[PDB]
Amino acid sequence: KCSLTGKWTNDLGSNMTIGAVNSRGEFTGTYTTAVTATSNEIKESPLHGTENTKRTQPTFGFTVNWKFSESTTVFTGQCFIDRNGKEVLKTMWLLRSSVNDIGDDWKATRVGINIFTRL
Amino acid sequence: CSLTGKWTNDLGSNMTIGAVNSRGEFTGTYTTAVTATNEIKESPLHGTENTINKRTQPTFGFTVNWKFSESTTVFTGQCFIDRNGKEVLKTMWLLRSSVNDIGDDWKATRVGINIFTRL
Amino acid sequence: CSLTGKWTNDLGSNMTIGAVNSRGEFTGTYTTAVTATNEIKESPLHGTENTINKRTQPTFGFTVNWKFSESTTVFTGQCFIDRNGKEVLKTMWLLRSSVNDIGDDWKATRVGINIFTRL
Amino acid sequence: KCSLTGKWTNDLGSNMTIGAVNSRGEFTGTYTTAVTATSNEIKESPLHGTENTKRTQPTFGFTVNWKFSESTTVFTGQCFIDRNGKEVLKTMWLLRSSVNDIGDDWKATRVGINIFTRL
Repeated sequence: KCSLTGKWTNDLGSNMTIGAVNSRGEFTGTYTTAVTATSNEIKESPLHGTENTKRTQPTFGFTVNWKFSESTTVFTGQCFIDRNGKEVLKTMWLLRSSVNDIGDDWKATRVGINIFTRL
Repeated sequence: CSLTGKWTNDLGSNMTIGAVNSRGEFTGTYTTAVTATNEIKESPLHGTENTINKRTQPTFGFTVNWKFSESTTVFTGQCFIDRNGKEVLKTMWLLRSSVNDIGDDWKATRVGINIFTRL
Repeated sequence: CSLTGKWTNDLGSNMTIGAVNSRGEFTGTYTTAVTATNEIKESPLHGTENTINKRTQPTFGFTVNWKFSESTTVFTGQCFIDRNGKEVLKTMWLLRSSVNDIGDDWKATRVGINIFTRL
Repeated sequence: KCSLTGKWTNDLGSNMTIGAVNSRGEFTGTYTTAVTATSNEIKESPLHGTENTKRTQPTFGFTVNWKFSESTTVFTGQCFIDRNGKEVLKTMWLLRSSVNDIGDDWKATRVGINIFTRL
């Protein structure tokens, strides 16, 4: 029992809202980040993702298409039943900044973790 | 530069992305040539291209849901136009493996790079 | 804040760094509590703290050479001073596995996070 | 036969010079980067690392303590005999930028690849 639908808050402070997961595992939702590496308005954004499909703790993966910037973030993790019986999503992401030349690409990728809980 | 078409990366793996809808969203299929070794196979991958500020070289992020075995991959990158007037997808990914328990999570994620071109 | 002392991270693993020489360099031992599963064990790790601009919270980078099995790890992070006036090592790492051939390289690196404190 | 000593050039354009590797696998050298994510003088710097120790293609790991900035980079990879009989070092690195608060840590880590050859 680890539905992906719902509202979740992360260690960095953000909030993530996911909808009803279908049969092929997909889903959609909004993701208000609580942190920014830019100078723009922290404006909400939609995230698209899929979750494997029969174990209780399935690994998923989604893309959050930010609205206030030319960037994308990709999280990938697994739904765990944190010992007592509370769900906990541990994930990792790659923050893709945008450049102008096919040269300054390396300085474009950032990596970090993120633990989500049911806010 | 658009993620519509048949793409092959540097590992020998192909991938086709059908039409990138109004909003951003897009679908396709992925045929890898490697693995952590069951059988190779296609799987469905869905993504999203970042429109905002109507570029020609935007960042994108798609999730490949490996059917065989409980994996996922996520690719994050930018649609380029390398100086040969051709196209080039420069991206890094994260391969999440399904792990037995919450406390064996530290070892589930793998990081690497891939570069898709056209065929 | 200095990398001198006995440190334990969030995985149950300890680590001790002897004296950080004039230049930067420093040595120590690492005792993990996990693995990709031979036996657990200590191994020697050497690092380097970045002096330039004489800070108190500088970045560092040390390489743990896993003797048992042909691995490596590398940790990159910053010596912090979290608001409890205590210390905190916030770092991410890369675990490289020895692979049979050049063309099976894409799957050798793993990415994750660790946070060492004091004892 | 894959000695680590010597001068190597990387895909990004940089040059790396490594010295004599000892018995415990360690080594030292300079590393002139050919790219910078800052506004400083691209000034040379020393890198410290170790290499496992009996296979022909051993995996290593080193830290490059940059001189023109409060930062550290950590590479980790493996020495491969590129088919014909030329050595080739494939590696990955984590570029650790420095922050001021134990909060803005996530925006601090960058990841990317790097292939070295005997310039």
